[PDB]
Amino acid sequence: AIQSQEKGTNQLDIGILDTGTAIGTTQLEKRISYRDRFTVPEVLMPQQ
Amino acid sequence: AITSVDSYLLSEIKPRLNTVLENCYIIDEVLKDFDYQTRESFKEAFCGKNAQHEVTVGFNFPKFKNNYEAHYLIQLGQGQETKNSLGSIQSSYFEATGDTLVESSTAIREDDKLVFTVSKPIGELIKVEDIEFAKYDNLQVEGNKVSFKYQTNEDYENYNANIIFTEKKNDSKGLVKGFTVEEQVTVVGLSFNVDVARCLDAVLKMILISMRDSIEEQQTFQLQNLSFGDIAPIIEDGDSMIFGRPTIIKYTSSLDLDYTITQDINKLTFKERKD
Repeated sequence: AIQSQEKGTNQLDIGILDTGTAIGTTQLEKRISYRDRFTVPEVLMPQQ
Repeated sequence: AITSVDSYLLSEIKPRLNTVLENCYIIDEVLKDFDYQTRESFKEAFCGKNAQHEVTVGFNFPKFKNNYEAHYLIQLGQGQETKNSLGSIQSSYFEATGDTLVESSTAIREDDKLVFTVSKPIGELIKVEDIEFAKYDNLQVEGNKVSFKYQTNEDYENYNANIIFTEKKNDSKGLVKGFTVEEQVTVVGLSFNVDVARCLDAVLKMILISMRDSIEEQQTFQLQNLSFGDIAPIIEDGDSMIFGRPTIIKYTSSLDLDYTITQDINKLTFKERKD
């Protein structure tokens, strides 16, 4: 499960940057670790 | 001649950086002091003609996303006026002159003279490579081409010379009014890998060293000084930090404007008086 998904944009001298918070909730017995990675094939995101 | 330091920096950096990254020998010479690991990783990533990864350079505040694997970032910085001349006078010219050009030109035979052709007319001839024309050669410039006596020099009919000269714009004359400006420009390399940033900074230093032989900054942007900042995390809000080490470059240039003169004396009216 995933919630609060945010595409926070910061415009800076280096350029634009995409960073935001998304809150997720797992199943039982699963022990996630720091800097684990997830990918959602179903959901597509537009970029230019 | 108003000076745009940023554009000059970009134009000098891009082809020179590409050429430096083209070959491995120069890069190995540059990165002699670095360890094997970082040196070889950078060479694998960026060095070579067939490199898959590539660096980029551009100005600050681009509305588009900018590649943060390896990039050179420029911003204009401060400026100050340091020295002035009397009446703000810098120089006087009889013929309007533009930029200083260097052109290769093979010698040619003309019925009385050996000559070199050039792309554009000549306002003033500074130097011909490895030549010191004497009175006998009677060096003369006639618009596009420069010429010297055929007979005693006939061994050199195809001399592969090159020429440093100046463009001609107009026959008018005027005064140069302006001052000197001491300007600071900031350059920083960006990379999420700190070692890549270090190597990028070293390459930047080398190309700055190499630039000092360039005609334009030899004539326009003397007194180059450098200053380096500390390695700092540029951004922390991403999934991974951006690391960069800003560098400050200083230059001295003469902002000036040509003030034309329409007064030309060609007659004299020396007459006495009576009482």
